[PDB]
Amino acid sequence: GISRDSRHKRSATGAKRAQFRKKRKFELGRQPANTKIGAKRIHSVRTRGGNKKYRALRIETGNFSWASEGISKKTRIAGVVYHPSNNELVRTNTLTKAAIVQIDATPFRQWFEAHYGQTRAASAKIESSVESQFSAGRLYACISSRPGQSGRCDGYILEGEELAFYLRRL
Amino acid sequence: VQSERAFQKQPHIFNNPKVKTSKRTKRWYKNAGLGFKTPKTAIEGSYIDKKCPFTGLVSIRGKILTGTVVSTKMHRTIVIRRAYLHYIPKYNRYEKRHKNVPVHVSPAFRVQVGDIVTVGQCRPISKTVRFNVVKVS
Amino acid sequence: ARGPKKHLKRLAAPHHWLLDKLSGCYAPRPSAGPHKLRESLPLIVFLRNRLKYALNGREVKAILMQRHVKVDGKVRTDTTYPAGFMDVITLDATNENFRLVYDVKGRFAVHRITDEEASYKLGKVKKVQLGKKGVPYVVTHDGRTIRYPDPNIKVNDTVKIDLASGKITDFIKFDAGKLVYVTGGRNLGRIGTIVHKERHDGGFDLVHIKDSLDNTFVTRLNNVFVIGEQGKPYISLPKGKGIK
Amino acid sequence: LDDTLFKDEITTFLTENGSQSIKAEDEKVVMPYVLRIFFGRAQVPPTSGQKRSRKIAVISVLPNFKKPYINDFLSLASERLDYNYFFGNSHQINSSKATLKTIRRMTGFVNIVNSTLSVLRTNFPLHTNSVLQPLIYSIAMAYYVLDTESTEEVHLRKMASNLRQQGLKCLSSVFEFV
Amino acid sequence: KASKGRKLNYSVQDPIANYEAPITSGYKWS
Amino acid sequence: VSVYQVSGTNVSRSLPDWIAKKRKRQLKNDLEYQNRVELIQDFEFSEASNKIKVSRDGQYCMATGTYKPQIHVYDFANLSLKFDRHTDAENVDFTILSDDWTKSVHLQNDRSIQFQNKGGLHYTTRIPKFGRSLVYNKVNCDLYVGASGNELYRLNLEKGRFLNPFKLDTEGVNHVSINEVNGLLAAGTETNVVEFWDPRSRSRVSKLYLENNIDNRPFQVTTTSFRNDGLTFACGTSNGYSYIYDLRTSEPSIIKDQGYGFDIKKIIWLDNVGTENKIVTCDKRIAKIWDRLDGKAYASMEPSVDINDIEHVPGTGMFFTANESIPMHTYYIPSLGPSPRWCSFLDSITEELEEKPVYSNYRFITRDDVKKLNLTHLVGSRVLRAYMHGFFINTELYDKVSLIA
Amino acid sequence: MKLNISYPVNGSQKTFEIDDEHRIRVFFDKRIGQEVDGEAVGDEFKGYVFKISGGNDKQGFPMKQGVLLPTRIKLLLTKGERKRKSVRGAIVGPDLAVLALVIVKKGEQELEGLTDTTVPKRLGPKRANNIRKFFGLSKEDDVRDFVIRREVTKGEKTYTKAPKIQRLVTPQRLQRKRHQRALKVRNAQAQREAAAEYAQLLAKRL
RNA sequence: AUACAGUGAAACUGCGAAUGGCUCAUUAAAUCAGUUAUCGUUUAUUUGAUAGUUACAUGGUAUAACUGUGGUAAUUCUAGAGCUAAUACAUGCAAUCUCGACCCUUUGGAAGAGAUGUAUUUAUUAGGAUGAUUCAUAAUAACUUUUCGAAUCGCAUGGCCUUGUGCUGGCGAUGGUUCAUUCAAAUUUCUGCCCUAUCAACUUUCGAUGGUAGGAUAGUGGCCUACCAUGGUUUCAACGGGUCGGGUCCGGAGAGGGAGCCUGAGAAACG
Ligand SMILES: [Mg+2]
Ligand SMILES: [Mg+2]
Ligand SMILES: [Mg+2]
Repeated sequence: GISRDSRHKRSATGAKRAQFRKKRKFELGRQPANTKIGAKRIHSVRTRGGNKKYRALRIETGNFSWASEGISKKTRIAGVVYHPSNNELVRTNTLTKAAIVQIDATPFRQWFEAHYGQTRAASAKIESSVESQFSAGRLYACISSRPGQSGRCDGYILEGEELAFYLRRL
Repeated sequence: VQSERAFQKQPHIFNNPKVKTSKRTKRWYKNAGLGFKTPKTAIEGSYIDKKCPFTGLVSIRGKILTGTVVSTKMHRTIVIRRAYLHYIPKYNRYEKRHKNVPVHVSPAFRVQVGDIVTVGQCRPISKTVRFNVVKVS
Repeated sequence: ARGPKKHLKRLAAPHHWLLDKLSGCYAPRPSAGPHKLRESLPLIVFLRNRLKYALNGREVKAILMQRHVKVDGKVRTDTTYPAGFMDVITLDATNENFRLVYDVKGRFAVHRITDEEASYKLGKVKKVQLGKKGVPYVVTHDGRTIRYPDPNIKVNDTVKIDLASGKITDFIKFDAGKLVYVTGGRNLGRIGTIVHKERHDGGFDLVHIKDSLDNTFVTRLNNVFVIGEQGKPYISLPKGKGIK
Repeated sequence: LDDTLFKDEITTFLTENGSQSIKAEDEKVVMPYVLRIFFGRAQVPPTSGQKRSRKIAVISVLPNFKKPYINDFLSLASERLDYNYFFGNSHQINSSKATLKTIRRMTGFVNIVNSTLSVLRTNFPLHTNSVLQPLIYSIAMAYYVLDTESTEEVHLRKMASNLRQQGLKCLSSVFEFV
Repeated sequence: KASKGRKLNYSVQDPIANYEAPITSGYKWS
Repeated sequence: VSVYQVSGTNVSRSLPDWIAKKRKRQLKNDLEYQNRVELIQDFEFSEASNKIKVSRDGQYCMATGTYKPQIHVYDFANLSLKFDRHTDAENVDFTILSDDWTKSVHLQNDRSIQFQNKGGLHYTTRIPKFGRSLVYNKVNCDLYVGASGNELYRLNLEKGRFLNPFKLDTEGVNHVSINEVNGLLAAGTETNVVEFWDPRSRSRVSKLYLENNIDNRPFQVTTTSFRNDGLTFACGTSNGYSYIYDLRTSEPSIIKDQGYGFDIKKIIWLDNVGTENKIVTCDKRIAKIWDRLDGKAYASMEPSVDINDIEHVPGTGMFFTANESIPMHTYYIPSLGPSPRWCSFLDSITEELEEKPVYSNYRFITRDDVKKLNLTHLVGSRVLRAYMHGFFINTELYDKVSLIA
Repeated sequence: MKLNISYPVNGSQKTFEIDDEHRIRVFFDKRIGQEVDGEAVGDEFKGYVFKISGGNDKQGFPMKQGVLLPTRIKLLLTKGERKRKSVRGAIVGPDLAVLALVIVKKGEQELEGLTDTTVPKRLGPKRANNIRKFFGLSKEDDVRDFVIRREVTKGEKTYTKAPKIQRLVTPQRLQRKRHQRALKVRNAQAQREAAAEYAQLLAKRL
């Protein structure tokens, strides 16, 4: 019963517009998908046209990208740590775009030690904060794919000004 | 500039923390066209504005209008007034009419109350904003 | 309506068909096809109300499925197939070849042509763009997407398509002094030479056209169709040579 | 074994430090089966994007293993190949072994190694018997077949050229990483 | 502020008026 | 003791349910598929279930869904779905005002209270700040809504009037519960304190500070519940510790450890069933039954999927649980009491039932916590019986090492 | 109650009226899918085993698996949309007019109407591999010889009717597959030629 | 017609049922008339381009019509048996092009070196067309409960030979990925004749105005949610009050009551 019609709103002048017509299909909105960490559960949606949409109702794994080395690995999500819109999404481990989450650091550590043979030196140098996060065992990453719509939760590991700003906000 | 809960950045522009060639963060900008010069403050500024017509994800297309600034209280958006003459046939005479058009203005423009601004149409940016300030005089 | 329309009331039909009022309550609705609805002449009207070969829809239907008609070198079997500007209709049995070109009055003209000119048509290259796998292509006004075009071809040019193979035999650039045919506006059906093209950035361009009589008019660029070099049209023109 | 759950099962069951990972006391008994189970998946033809994804996954899980286990997996690849006679003698090929079947098994072995190098890179465990001497013998086979075979055996020759191209590439890689 | 109900409004609300009637018995303990 | 799973997924925890639907077509030939008995038709949601409650009259049940957020109502007299009703946003908590299903109030997650009447959505009102729990006072017809902010909102159904909100010293109310005998309200704050309020007046009768000696970690009160006796009181913590309090004395009469370190999601008092001294403390993973006097474990329910809510049909031995699974589980412990009247013949098939049975008995510990407690030297000893990624220790021995550590 | 018994191996079926209440009692309290011993039913059924399969009550409402009641209920039965229709419970009880049974195992004595007689399968295989499975033909043998034929006599005229084999390998299908592959190759060659000509055109222009 | 073959009831599949018709209660920029954009979107169908990456052809994981046995007062009510098919439902398989020594022959052959789908999501790199792009397009790394890449049908029986029914095949139909085209749909820019001040404030009183992040959308967008700023219209008439549209055609709205769902390209469907 969610609608996107602009008729029920007030005009710019403040006039209360009257009901012109019953709700229609081409002005549809559907109930939001509260993605949470847990065994992958996806419900399909038949949208306008033959197109189809996947709702990520629950998910534990996602592809994350290390931009500095230009690499992508599939990792587990530990939990939501900070979410720019609301914090009660941070509390319930709700997953949505722009959320800052903690991801397991294992595959990236493995790729690093493999590619550079370190736990030559100049290239192997990485940001101090990222190295500390590796020592911790979890990395801070930002979700860059809309879980509600596409059905996947891919994102990128934070770095640079991103990382400084969000660590401050934490 | 990072005055908000979320970090403002030009989407899909990447500054490589590993390389660190130059201090100047990479900034993307486009020329709007219609022979309208993109200001140098936008080119060399540091603001982040998704709706800025020169550094944001907006396109100028359609009608181009002019008006005189009447209010600037709203954040990054202003209220322009357009005046014209309406012909009443019964008295065979003309009366002065006005209409208030709100518009978006990028921070790369500095606008005061009363100046004359040329705006261009763009996709609906808000409930009533459908234009973008593109030249100030 | 909550969906597409499938009927067409007679009075609402395009005027240039000249449908008899006392015939009935409806008119043939052109099916989706190469040419837009208002700019198209369905084969039923062309065979019945223009050539008079068939006396009713049934006989036109029989004619079509006997496979006596070829639109752009291809046999078609739809009664409401929307033939349009520069579409070659061939009836081998009667040995007739027709090219649909507006007259001065602005209505489709029954224009008989010989075979050798019937081998090809003209198309205005509305769009030029790279397709998948980096294969350049051009979209003409009749929908035919031609791949691997000549590089010099750009928007608004004309391309001479050989009907048999569907390839570009030659082309005409859009420039002053070129012979042009009007396909829209109040000057539809007039022929002239380009003089000046007013460029209004981001708006509808205008083209100034001078006829053989030295009368001048202005028409929007969308409605201009380059047909050849002055004095040398690449097709036979209807009677009158598009004057007045 | 299930195709639908394979990707999820790998990341949950075999990931190092994973919650459901095999316990250290149980590694010895279980891992032999895991290597055999993953070995079969490595013999799928990568004809489609999903099948390509599956083949990368089986090689992508290798670093989670311990080094002794990784060496065993490479041994399983080379068990089918017969090379001991070659280094036993003065590096000479048996004409009987020179067949299309051997080359086909050979290309299968070399293909596994090139994939495994790419994932493990400098961490790749190299052992003379398990990997290197099968690898050298395979390049040794390629020269023999190419010189000895006559031109009418075009397809068998092409399988030889393919083996050589992969084999020399494999050597170029294996030095580079380790 | 008051928009979206973020400020508490203590007006009567007709649809929920007399939604349920209080029990006259009260608490079982005296 | 014998615990039977009347309904619920019977696959491995690692195997998700949706593939079982895909396996379903392949396994149609199998005899067990014919023999399996489903108690209520469609007793299942599309992806997951949030809350489950039983109407007081005893013939109807209501449940909430994840997507599309919907509201089933089951008719026990017909063992069937009565009607499903969609909503705008996912449910966080609700109550059934009427004795039947007709009359209910649902606190969604978009900060809106929706009043569902029998016909359909009656009225939707919004509280000033996000809600976390919802209780109804039958005596005053005043509905009390916990909130993220300090103030605890009050809505009066009789007058149709928001009244003066109560003001709590601390911010964040996780659960609220009303004692039937006395009207005492208990508010579970985020900080380790439970604040009691008088409804007839508007005051703070007292605040109880929860003290756990075992773990110095901070903990949040997540649930509360008053026994029908009108004197005893239960608390849950975010550390998985369930307290039983006699209200008069400040000391906790018993402290029981669930041992998995997971927040307690609900407490149910099994007084009605007979042998009144039993209680259920439901976790994310386990619902344990134990006796209020001795603290000894009576029975445990160990579903294969996370528990979101648990409900006990009054006067019977049945239990429903809303899970993260497609089906909602139904359990039946015959020892507690007779099967419900509508499940009159459930006893007949007891042998055909699954009869599910250490994990409840002991305390679970992670690998990291073993290091914190310096118990690494015992790894491999008969004291540490390793399961999954952690080690089990006797609850008594855990208390010993923790204080020393 | 009437017992509608079916023997699937022969394909036979017959109904036995029962007036005594005691075999009816041994039927009572069972559920669909359970098994019962014939001897309790009657010495004629001695040694037989009956699997209950369904039935109808005195008001004509059928029985459904999975519902643990002896009384009717209005259930949301499917065949997307599902009607709510009445159904009898799955527990056998005195209120049943007719009970359906399937003979799992044969006893000592032969029933007159079920074991002794047969009803032939109405239709035979039509897909080629099904014919092969029915006759166990080897790959070299052709099913075309072993097709089931049924004789039809109308007056003095007589002819044999046989089904059309589906999924049979014939020269036509080989021709079609060859044509598809050749078409694909031809298309690829055409595209290659076009690309080469385009490259040559650009080379001339440069 | 010794697999069927002419014709064909019944049933399963596919396509369509959102067109057409009929009544005017409502509402004074609400629809509407002209005018503008979609660089901001979806689109059955038509038209035109477009996919070299067990097989002499898989399964019932299958049932209808049909054969037979019954219940009930009983319906387009029904259960138990027994069959059988696909364009239904599931599953699924020895080539080309560059650089080209030998400069051998100078069109040319050629050692060797290489290179090789599409779709979803994200990250990252390059960038002919428009005034203008993070456009078209290409590349790298991974991801997918993830696709698609003929197990189809009619008519005809040609050309080769290596006589095996060996190889090579003509005209069509039905399908299918992406783009364009067409039929449409949805929002949207500017302009637009009643009386009115004895209607001067209205909005912000469950978003009013704007920023930013998210959710939903086919998408833009307070359309909806969180946080933040306090704004927006009006004496040039806002706000309020009274009094089907345009030109038979074109538009607008509507068919037990209200609440909720369902398919489909298109419906809050006259189902
Ligand atoms: Mg349809
Ligand atoms: Mg097509
Ligand atoms: Mg937005």
